Amino acid sequence: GPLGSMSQSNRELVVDFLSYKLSQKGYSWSQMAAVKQALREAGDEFELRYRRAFSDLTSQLHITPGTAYQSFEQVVNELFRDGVNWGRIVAFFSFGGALCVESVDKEMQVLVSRIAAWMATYLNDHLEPWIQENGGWDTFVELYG
Amino acid sequence: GPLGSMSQSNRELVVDFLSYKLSQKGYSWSQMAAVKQALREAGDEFELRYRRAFSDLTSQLHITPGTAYQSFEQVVNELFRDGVNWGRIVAFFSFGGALCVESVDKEMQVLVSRIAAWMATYLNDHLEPWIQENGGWDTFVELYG
Ligand SMILES: O=C(NCc1ccccc1)c1csc(N/N=C2\CCCc3ccc(-c4ccc(OCCc5ccccc5)c(C(=O)O)n4)cc32)n1
Ligand SMILES: O=C(NCc1ccccc1)c1csc(N/N=C2\CCCc3ccc(-c4ccc(OCCc5ccccc5)c(C(=O)O)n4)cc32)n1
Repeated sequence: GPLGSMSQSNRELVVDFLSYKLSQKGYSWSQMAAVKQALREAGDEFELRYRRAFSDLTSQLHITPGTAYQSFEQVVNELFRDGVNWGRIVAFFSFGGALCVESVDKEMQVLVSRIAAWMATYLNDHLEPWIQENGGWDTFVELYG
Repeated sequence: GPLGSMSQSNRELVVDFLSYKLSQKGYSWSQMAAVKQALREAGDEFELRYRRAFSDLTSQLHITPGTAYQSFEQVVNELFRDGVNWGRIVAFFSFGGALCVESVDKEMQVLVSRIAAWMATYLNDHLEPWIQENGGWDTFVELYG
């Protein structure tokens, strides 16, 4: 009977579950599975204890369906003005999470896919060079896993 | 500089983090993000309290690099002999998790991708019809989320 793109969804569900079960037994599906878990935990710790010290970077953006990457990029550049470090990379993820929650709060969940694409562009273009210079994602997992 | 398939990895990392942050605020990235979290929790509860009651279905398989889907399918059919229900679908995921841990235990992590593909095939072919008949994944999330 008619399955649709649920077939691809079912493949990703299996991978998610198996990744979780391996991690519980001290194994890892992949480097990126280990990074996902370390980043979830690092973000929670940043938001709990450290984010209150900083100005609210989200006050700088009012994302609308007309907002372009360039506006996001100029604001995120403020986090990295005085250099990239792992803590500012964790703050960048937290920031994007807060933009997404704020967008859903304003009944504009349609913008979340845009914010995700912008974050991926900025990560690939601005941060991946520093990450590769500084021991790659394995170093992040060593520090925050 | 040279990025490679890390660009696609970086897109999936962003989605994973944003999904987590939305879920903490009572929002959801997607139906499948909600299913992933409910299935992780359902699997843990099955394994903690209910799996010990059943015979060890993994004793039925000795997966090698020569093992074919047909061998997996005949053993998983035993879980569903007396019908599909949500509990047996949770047990199917737990089963696959246990096969993966056992494969890594035997220094054959190369087989985990195979087990994942077999699980996706069996889910799409044998279980998705029942799932769609029984209110789809939303019903599962309602019961286990
Ligand atoms: O999510 C955000 N705002 C929304 C919000 C949420 C709740 C309540 C109100 C508003 C958010 C994320 S961000 C931010 N502003 N941060 C700025 C302002 C612009 C300039 C700036 C410049 C440097 C840094 C920064 C950030 C993190 C830093 O380190 C984190 C260390 C750590 C890692 C892992 C776990 C815990 C702690 C550092 C640093 O020490 O260098 N420096 C931060 C901002 N706002
Ligand atoms: O992972 C497994 N084995 C490896 C293992 C792990 C640890 C230790 C030793 C071996 C495993 C997963 S499975 C299984 N065997 N299960 C079988 C044997 C074959 C026949 C069979 C036939 C029906 C069912 C079954 C399974 C689940 C069931 O419901 C679960 C309800 C629930 C849901 C969500 C959270 C908690 C509980 C039911 C049922 O009540 O109908 N029936 C189960 C097996 N083995």
